[PDB]
Order: sequence, then C-alpha cells, then structure tokens
Amino acid sequence: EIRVTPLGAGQDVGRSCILVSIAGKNVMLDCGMHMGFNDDRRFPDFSYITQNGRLTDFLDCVIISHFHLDHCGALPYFSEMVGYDGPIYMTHPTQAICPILLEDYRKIAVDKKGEANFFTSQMIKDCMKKVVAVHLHQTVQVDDELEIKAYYAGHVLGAAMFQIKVGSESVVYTGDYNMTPDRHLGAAWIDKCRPNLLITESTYATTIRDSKRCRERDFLKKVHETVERGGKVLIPVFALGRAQELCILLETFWERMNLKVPIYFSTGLTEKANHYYKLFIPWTNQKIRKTFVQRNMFEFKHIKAFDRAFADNPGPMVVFATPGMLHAGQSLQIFRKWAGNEKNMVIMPGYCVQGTVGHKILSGQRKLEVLEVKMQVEYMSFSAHADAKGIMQLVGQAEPESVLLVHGEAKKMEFLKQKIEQELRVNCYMPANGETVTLPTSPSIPVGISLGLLKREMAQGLLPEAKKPRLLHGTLIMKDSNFRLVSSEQALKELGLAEHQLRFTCRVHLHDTRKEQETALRVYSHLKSVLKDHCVQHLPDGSVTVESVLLQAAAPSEDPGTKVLLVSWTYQDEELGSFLTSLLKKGLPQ
RNA sequence: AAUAACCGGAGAGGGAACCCACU
Ligand SMILES: [Zn+2]
Ligand SMILES: [Zn+2]
Repeated sequence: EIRVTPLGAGQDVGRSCILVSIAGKNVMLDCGMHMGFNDDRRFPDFSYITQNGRLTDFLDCVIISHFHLDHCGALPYFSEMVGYDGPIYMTHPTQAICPILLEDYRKIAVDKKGEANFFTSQMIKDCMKKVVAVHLHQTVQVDDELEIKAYYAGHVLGAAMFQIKVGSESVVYTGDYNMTPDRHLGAAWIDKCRPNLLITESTYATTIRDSKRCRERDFLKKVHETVERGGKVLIPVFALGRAQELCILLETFWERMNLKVPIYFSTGLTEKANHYYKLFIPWTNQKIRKTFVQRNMFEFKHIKAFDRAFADNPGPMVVFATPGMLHAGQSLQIFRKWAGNEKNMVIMPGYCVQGTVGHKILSGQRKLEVLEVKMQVEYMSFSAHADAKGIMQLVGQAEPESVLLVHGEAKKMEFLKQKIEQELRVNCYMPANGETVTLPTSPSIPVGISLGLLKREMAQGLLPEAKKPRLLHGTLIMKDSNFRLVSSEQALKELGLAEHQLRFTCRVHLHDTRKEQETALRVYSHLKSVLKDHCVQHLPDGSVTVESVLLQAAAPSEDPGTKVLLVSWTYQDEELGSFLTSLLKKGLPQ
C-alpha cells in the first residue's frame, strides 16, 4: 500500500516536503523553507520521519524538483545539522542554480535575522558535494528495485516532474510545473504512465489563465507608449525566472522595432543568471535551441548591466530591478527616486505579499509607507504556474487513478477536488500538513511461462472459436525465487513423476434379438449417426473407435438375451465416454 | 518566492660616527 505524509504545503504553500512510503521504501520529495515564520517552524518537521535517530536508517533518497527556495532551501539544514549522507537527486541545472540562491538566502538571514543555528557556507559546500545528477528521462537506479525518472516541467529552467516507480506501483510527483509554453521554456510533457498516485500543485487551480500571447501583447503596447511619452520604465521582478523571460521578450521586440533607447538590467544576479542560462541551452525549448546555431539568444546586444548613478539620467529609459517583492527594494530605491513624477510607469507582474510594502503599492492609496506615490502602476500577471485547465489536461494525459493536491490554498483545493471528482471519476484527497493518507495497491506478482504452450493457446484463440472458455490451464512451479507456469506434460517431464493413466471400461448390456456379430457394426453406425462431427471409425478387427473411446463386442455371455459391449475410455475423454455409455444404455436401434 | 555586503579598503620606519667628492 501507499502512505503519503506531507510535512508541508498541506493545503498551504511554502516549505514543500512530501514523504512517500511505497512497497516498504521511504523517499523524501523536496525539502525547502518558506518565509514568514522566523521561528524554526519554517523548516519541515523531522520528529516524524525519524524522531531523534539517524535519518539514513529510515530514509532512502531525497528528490529535489527545482531550485526555487520554497523547495531547495532546506538542503543544507536537512543534510548537515540533522545529518544525512544518502543520495540527493536533482537535475544539472538545479544543482548549478540552487547553490547561489542558498548562499544569498544565507547572507540575507545573517543580515536580517541572524539566527545562531543557521547553515554556513562551508556546510552548503559540503551538502552540495553529496548530490547526484539526473538528465531528462534518465532512469536512475537508487537501489536494486527503486528507480527514479525525470521529465521536462518548465516551471523554471531545469524544473522536472518525477516518476518514482517500484515494480508495478508508481507515483508521479509534479511539484511546480507549467503547461502553457513560455517565451523561453517549453511546456511540461509526460508519457501515459498510468500511475496509481499523482501529487500535483494547485497554486492557480481556481484561475483559468487567459491567452498569454494577448497578455504580453498588452504589456508590449504599454511599454511602447511609455517609452514614447518620454517617461521611464521600472520593472520589479526577482532576478531568477520571470526576469529572463521579460528580457527575451523585450529584446526580440526591441531588435525588431529597431528602437535605440538603452535598457538596463539590475546587477548582482545578472553575472550568474545569464551565464547559467547561456551554458544550459539544452533545456530552453525549440525556438532557442534551434536559433542557437547562428547566434546565442542569451548574449544580449542591447541589454547592459545597470548602474545606480544612471537613476537621474534624463530621457525615456527601461530598467529591470530587484526584488519582485519590494520588501528591501533596490528597485524601491528608484521607485522612491521617481515616485513624484506621473510620467513614469511601473509594472508588477506577480502577486505581492499581503501586509507589506508590496500590498501597500498594490492598493491604490497615494500614502504608501509616509510618502505619496504618484506614478502609474499596472498589476500584470506573468506567473509561470499551472492554470486549472492545465492541471485538468495534465491529469487527463497521465491518466492516473488517484490524485493528491499540495502547494496551494484550502478553499481552492476544495473547488479543484470537487471539479475533478465530478469530471474524471478519480479519487482525490487534501492532506493537511502532518496528516498521513493510505491507499491500497494492486501488487500483481509476475511469473514465467514456457513459450510453446502460449504459442499454441494463442493459435487456438486465433481460430474462430473465441468467446467459448478455452480454460488456459497448466501448473505453477514455485521455487520461492522464479515462479514458472508450465504445461501438464512439461511439468511431468521436469519433475520426473510417472504419467498415471486412468482407464474405465463399462459393460453396456444390450437386450435385443440382433446377432452378436452385427452388434459392433450396429454400434458403429449408430454412433456415427448420433455423434455428429466426431471421429467414428470401424476398425478392421470389428471394434469401433469414437475419438479415444474403444467399443468392443465382448465374448458371448451366459445370458442369450444380453450382449456385452466393453466401452473403454481414458479419464481425459471420460466426458465422451460417459456420454457414449448413457446413449448406449438406451439401446441400439432395432 | 529573496536583494547593490570598499566595487584599484595605500603609508612608508632606524640612527650614529667617519672618510670621500661637488659650490
Ligand atoms: Zn516553485
Ligand atoms: Zn513553489
């Protein structure tokens, strides 16, 4: 049976972490933190996986979906202080990207919280030394029986679904993923695996994201008119993910329109983001991975590293900035610099954290902290998550038998569950963090078989006698190692046992005046006339043969009015033998 | 679902005597 325990993201978001007990094996999918809980409660609990012992004893392998903090932030914490030496699996881009983000988060924690018990740079290096890489569709054998497979997801560069398969049981964990192709990442694609269980997100289960092409059309019209009006453009987006997508879109449109106004990209994370997005072309969808032959889209002709002192520079400008949340806001610096002007635009392409400067700007009040904002804000949505139609399509394609939702809100969880149960007639759940859910398996045991038996049985099935039970028979030799199904005669020869033969000879008593000499001929004629399509023959010695039943006119008995007919048959044809005896009990025609 | 950490972050260490040579 399958046991699923979400240590986080249970009808919630952040610090995603799932535990799967399958066929007696424990696998930990994803282990990250989440902001907002300055206490240790941000990290996933570990008192349930192993309580207070050694983790490797109970756990089998750790799986990381993608490099977003809320998924890859707990690796140093989970694997260094708590203690873990087991295999950690994660795609090459994830392995290359997560270390930088982890170091940045470590520095941010030092600078803001300064938690005493916090992983250190040396410890991150030690943790990442213990990683193992996985390419697309590469089945990696964690052990002799457990294997993991990856898939292209596209939530960010290198994001991947995972199919954890053992024997016949299999569980597909999607984590964060997108089904709408972006401008640099292809849509997630999967086989028709038909898993028993499917873990998926619901971050946008209640929002049918509209036509992305038209959304970006509107975005580009706004930026064009903004540059025309002479104002400046500030685009806050966190340095990874959406930043590069915006950069590609603007760069291509920009080269096409041949516009010359210089555009700047926030420094700091550029030197690493661009380098990785440049060295990892073989993940970035068809358009880029083809166009790569001539030029390399990530070597930008018109995007240059930003400079702080350019903030005062006149003339219309376009500048990306960090972070998308504005909590600290190097972007917020320029925002405060230009807040007075009404000519400039600003775009917020994502959801802001409620109760922060993000929400204060989200709301339209001028007084946002007491300083008044005057420039114009546009609340765009360029999220790379899964829309309700995306989830429904993905589940339909995978054709699973049970679903399980995490990474979202409880009410949307409920709406999505109701809709999916009504639609696909599939079991669903809603585990709250720390709640274990059990599901029954179908562990069908495999078996060997001899080729010839199957060959002739299939030939018989091919013959137009189907729909009549042919009763596939034989016997199963068991060694406790290699169960092999064999035919009766093959088993007989293999085991050396004697082929016991069971013979029944019935004395039919015929009471009629017909001569004994013609009795056998009468029997032959009557059987040939009655048993249609039966092999009825008259042997030269006066006996009769019906299939394998031999009818012999015995020697004359002491009763003149009674004639003895020995009907001898084997057990296999005993059905026809008994039928012949019953027919003959009625007596021969006279 | 995380953000510019000075980014040419530069002061220097004997001295005391003797002889030579330039005006
Ligand atoms: Zn994510
Ligand atoms: Zn996430």
